[PDB]
Amino acid sequence: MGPHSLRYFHTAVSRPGLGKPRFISVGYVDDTQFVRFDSDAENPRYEPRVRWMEQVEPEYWERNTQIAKGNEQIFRVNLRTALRYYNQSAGGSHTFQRMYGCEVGSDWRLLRGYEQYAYDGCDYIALNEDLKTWTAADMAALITKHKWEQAGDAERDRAYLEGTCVEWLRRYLQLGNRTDSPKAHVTRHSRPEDKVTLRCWALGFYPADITLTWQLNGEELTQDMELVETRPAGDGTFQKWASVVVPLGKEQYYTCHVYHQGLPEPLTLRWEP
Amino acid sequence: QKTPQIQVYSRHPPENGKPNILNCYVTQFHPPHIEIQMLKNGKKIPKVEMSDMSFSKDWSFYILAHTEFTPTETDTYACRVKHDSMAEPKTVYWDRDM
Amino acid sequence: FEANGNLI
Ligand SMILES: [Cl-]
Ligand SMILES: [Cl-]
Repeated sequence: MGPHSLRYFHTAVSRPGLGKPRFISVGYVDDTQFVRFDSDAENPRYEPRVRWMEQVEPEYWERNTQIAKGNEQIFRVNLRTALRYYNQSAGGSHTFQRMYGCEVGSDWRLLRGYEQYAYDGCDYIALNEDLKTWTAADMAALITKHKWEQAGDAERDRAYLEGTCVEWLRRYLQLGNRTDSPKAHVTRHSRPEDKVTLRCWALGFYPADITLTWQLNGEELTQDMELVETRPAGDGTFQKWASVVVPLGKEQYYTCHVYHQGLPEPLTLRWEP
Repeated sequence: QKTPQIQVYSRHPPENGKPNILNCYVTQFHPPHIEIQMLKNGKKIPKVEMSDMSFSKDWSFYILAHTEFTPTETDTYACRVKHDSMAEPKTVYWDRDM
Repeated sequence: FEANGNLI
């Protein structure tokens, strides 16, 4: 289609005394999980997590298994290095994380690339939007920025995201055999005072990118909306709600607006018995 | 250490006596170790299909527990979550009237 | 198709 993405999520969690770290990679095309590696098996393999990946040749799985084990090893070494860099005692449990990936528009060129790491759940180092320079999050990471600049690592990470990532994204999207439009309702709820909550629901939509906004008299709100982050419904679709507090009797001065890739035009709706 | 937020909800608007997916979405936590508990008037629900874990731009972890279930007027549901950031299990009941 | 990480 038009806007698409391929993203990988890497996590290692150490456990001194018990064994080597547990390392996991999870891949997503758009908002759908499609592959996974988990080092906590005897002979762990790169595996499909969707129907349209199950017919892919063995060589793809083998190659990505070896790349995943290499990443396991990198994460194991980085966890040790990070203990030194942050002057931490041994014996505790720690995490190392990486997220990378690409977004493309309709032309198949890279719109936006990502390459960033975290230690114990905190920013460590990230490739900037230019895919040319790094931002170190603290003094500890400043040495990594220096090493990676001297080695020219941004160029290689750049080349991956501009080439391999975007091209395999294109391949994955030809696999198998589409957008799910949201269905919206507005519910009304009582409160102690002479006011009422209007909750605007969007259900059954894919992909997850959506915009729910309320308006008063066709203009921007003065109050702040309450909302929940977009969330999986358990069948590969997503839901969201946004809400507003309004005077009892003035409900219909407020309108909910829903923007989604699937819709021909935005939905407009207001409370209605 | 980040505290897990918990959301409990169905796929479709809940109708008493109609097939539906209950969902317990546990998010924004760290470290990743977690045992999540889907319940029904206190008792455990067997064979709760777990999603794989992942994480957001602020690095904290996300996971979805979800089962099939037939809602009723009397029956309640909840999610108690076991995590290292808390003292004791944090409980969020299914607000269906929501 | 996955990329190699880097050593910090
Ligand atoms: Cl190790
Ligand atoms: Cl307002």
